[PDB]
Amino acid sequence: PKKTSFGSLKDEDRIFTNLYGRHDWRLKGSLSRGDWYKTKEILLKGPDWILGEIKTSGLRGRGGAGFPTGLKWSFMNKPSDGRPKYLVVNADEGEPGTCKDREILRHDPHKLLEGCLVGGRAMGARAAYIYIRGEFYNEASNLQVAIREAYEAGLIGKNACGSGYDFDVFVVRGAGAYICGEETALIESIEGKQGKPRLKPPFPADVGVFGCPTTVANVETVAVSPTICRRGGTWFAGFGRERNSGTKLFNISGHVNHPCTVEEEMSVPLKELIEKHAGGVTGGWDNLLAVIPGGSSTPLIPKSVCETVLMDFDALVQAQTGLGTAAVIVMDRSTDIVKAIARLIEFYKHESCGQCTPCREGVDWMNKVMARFVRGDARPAEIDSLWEISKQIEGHTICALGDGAAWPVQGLIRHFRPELEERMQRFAQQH
Amino acid sequence: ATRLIQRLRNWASGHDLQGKLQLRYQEISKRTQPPPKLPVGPSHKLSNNYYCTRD
Ligand SMILES: Cc1cc2nc3c(=O)[nH]c(=O)nc-3n(C[C@H](O)[C@H](O)[C@H](O)COP(=O)(O)O)c2cc1C
Ligand code: SF4
Repeated sequence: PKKTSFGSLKDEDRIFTNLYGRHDWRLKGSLSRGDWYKTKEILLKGPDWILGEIKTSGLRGRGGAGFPTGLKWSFMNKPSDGRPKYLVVNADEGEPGTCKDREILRHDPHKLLEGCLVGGRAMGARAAYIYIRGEFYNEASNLQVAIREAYEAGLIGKNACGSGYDFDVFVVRGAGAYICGEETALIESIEGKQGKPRLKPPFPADVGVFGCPTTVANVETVAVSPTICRRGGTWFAGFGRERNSGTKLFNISGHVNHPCTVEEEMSVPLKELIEKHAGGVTGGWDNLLAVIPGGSSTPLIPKSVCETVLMDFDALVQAQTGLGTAAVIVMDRSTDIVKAIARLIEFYKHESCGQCTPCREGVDWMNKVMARFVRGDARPAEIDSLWEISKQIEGHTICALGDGAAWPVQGLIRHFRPELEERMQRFAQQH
Repeated sequence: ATRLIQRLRNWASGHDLQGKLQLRYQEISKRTQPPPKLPVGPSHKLSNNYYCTRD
């Protein structure tokens, strides 16, 4: 906690039971969990103290942005302006390294629904819009069923479980739009407009879907929120480092004996969960040289800095790493890395639409440059030029897809430069 | 080009002329020469080339 000791976490500290599907994801199972607890009484017809409960919660963005969600949601204490206000929930779950939002929807829709109700009330929202993947059809039906169970019970619909605050959710789906993983792209998806994100002289808070003001939040934040509004949010604020208050899902993945998702205290050492929840990588931890924090977006972490870093994102920032929804992809040393990062940047090129020029062209270009690198044909100096490209991508691109498009190879330069040159020399020797 | 005539010529000359051939004979230089390749140019480095400095 306050001490260097970490890896500790009580099961009842978890907001999320039935994380793994046991004990009935059905609404009856939510009742066994007593999830509706004081949910009607939370609706005292005035945000503030719940909104302040979240401000005091220490809670920040679970979209990987890490942005203080209490302040983010503070924005819609504003008068409705006569245009109906909505809350849009981000359920894209297209991001790599991220299976976290999948099993929760598969096994615990209800806490999220209560989150739509509480947070939707906090916004004064007319409704509760929720995106779904087109890859996510069957799951959309599961959630539609649980939501129907919420209707029949009257827990939603008109007045919604008493209190008299009208509340209708609206399930929404897309098709192949990974960029709608970006929030404003999804807000654009709602109008039937293509999911190419807006520039923001006005923020989404100022203007939302259909011109009527809206708001957005990641599934994790909005799902934890009702429990923040019930169980003390200060109790949530107690875990981890102060700025890193609360808990985060840890999706250990890739080459390891037991890859898994484990919600956990924000600031456990990164090696610990590998040695614990992950069961350790095959061939032992010693093989590790490259394991990436974040959803295949943030820069790579070498084992030396890896031993020191705590899972909370600030420790990552000192490791020069973003939050990235704290997804974790382990990468064993025996495999080549450059092919992997090239495959990743390829993943960006397939998915970046291409509205503003610098990122479209920047990725379309940097990809081919990576092909030249991986083939080994490339001259050693060329890689440095790629760095220049990165510099022209970052603060210029209208959206952060380009940022994560740029970073991993920046890390591959910064650490694996000698490795790169070593690879090039072998191609040099063929003649 | 006869040698006695060379002697009498250089005689009147006050100078050897054979020592500095006046009419350009065999030596000249070859017309057909192997390709120049040319200097690469100082600023064709790719790592940096911002106009802000070279300007
Ligand atoms: C499932 C999911 C996918 C996302 N994908 C992207 C993305 O590809 N690019 C991006 O810039 N932001 C992405 N975001 C973050 C959004 O830009 C937006 O700021 C975020 O969803 C809101 O975070 P919050 O709810 O924690 O405030 C994603 C967020 C979520 C929840
Ligand atoms: S920047 Fe490139 S990626 Fe981000 S939105 Fe504009 S086009 Fe799509």
